[PDB]
Amino acid sequence: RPRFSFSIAAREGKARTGTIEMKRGVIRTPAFMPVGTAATVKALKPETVRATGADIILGNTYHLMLRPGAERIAKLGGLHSFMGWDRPILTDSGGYQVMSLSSLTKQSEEGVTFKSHLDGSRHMLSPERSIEIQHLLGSDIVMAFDECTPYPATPSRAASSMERSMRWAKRSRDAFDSRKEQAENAALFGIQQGSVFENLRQQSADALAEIGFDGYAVGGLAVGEGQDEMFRVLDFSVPMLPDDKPHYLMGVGKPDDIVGAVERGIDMFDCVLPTRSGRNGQAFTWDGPINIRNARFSEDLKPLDSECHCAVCQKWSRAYIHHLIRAGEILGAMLMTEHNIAFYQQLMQKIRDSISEGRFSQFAQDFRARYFARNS
RNA sequence: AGCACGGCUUAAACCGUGC
Ligand SMILES: Nc1nc2cc[nH]c2c(=O)[nH]1
Ligand SMILES: [Zn+2]
Repeated sequence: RPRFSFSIAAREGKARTGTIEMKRGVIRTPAFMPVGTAATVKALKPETVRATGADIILGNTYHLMLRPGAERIAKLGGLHSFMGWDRPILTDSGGYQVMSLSSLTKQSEEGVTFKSHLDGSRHMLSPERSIEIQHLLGSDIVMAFDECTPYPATPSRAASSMERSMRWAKRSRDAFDSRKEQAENAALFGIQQGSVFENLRQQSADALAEIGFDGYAVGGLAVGEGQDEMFRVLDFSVPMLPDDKPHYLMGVGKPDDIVGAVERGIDMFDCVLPTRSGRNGQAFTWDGPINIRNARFSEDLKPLDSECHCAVCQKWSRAYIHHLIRAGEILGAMLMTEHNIAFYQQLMQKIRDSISEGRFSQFAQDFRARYFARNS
């Protein structure tokens, strides 16, 4: 079985569908990877996650590092064994926390010093350390250590941040390659930065391509610049990346975001939207989002979504789920999440099939229509 | 507490607005 083999089977405009073959499994693309930060996809058993259609879930480096600890998971047999998910797992470097936890952070050329957001203890997360942790966890797709540049950002900050990241990228590549045990079984992705300035984006892309990575991700987006700006940056950023390699857009969920991103060449997505919203009561459907807490659902026997093939939608009504979330019942979170994730998978199935039939561009158009119409 | 809603792009079974 191959280590990492990306193959495009169909194309349409910038969009394309295919698969990534890895030792632990195959990953159909475009793909959506559910987020399982602390060694768990919130409120779901691994089998449930797999049931929705996911081929790969994602774990977080910074968080697992703190709890239950990298070395400890390594000792317990690795992340896969630990949480009960044997298919490929992608671990994020922690470069996202560098931003979301800025307040508790202290940056330096060596790496970023984090103050445990739960222990107060100090921790040095350098490119090398980030890669060692990912090795200890035994992830299949390793992410380079980077700094998800905050937004807005002056061309100056965005440039220094990006350049330090590219240097961090090289260090990551070296850390990865130092362990043959790792380099022979995992895959390494680099992350492109540069905020919303294309000259910077190009520059970052070139550094990345020079070092050489199994896959290239685009970071720094969906961080407050809005969909218009995002799609605009993607317009020129994705083409700067190696066409024969997979393109990964980090932290991007929200039905229409994904569809547009795919129209621009993205192959992979990861986002907390479906799981967090599921927990808060927000369900995603072919007719836009719907807040199940709303009064109009107290006696609505219909399922969350009319088309949805998901297990929740085959059995329970909006009325039951309404009651649940309102009551504070955990089953409520469970049901909501399973649905949002199966829907995200069904949406990905659709996006893949349309590209195969050469009628994706259309599918996108019909999608927004119905979605933004909100007749659920 | 509760009600009517909103937000969410893992320090979030959360946070906010109005009664
Ligand atoms: N490492 C990393 N993770 C994420 C997640 C979302 N955006 C980013 C990013 O720019 N870098
Ligand atoms: Zn469903």
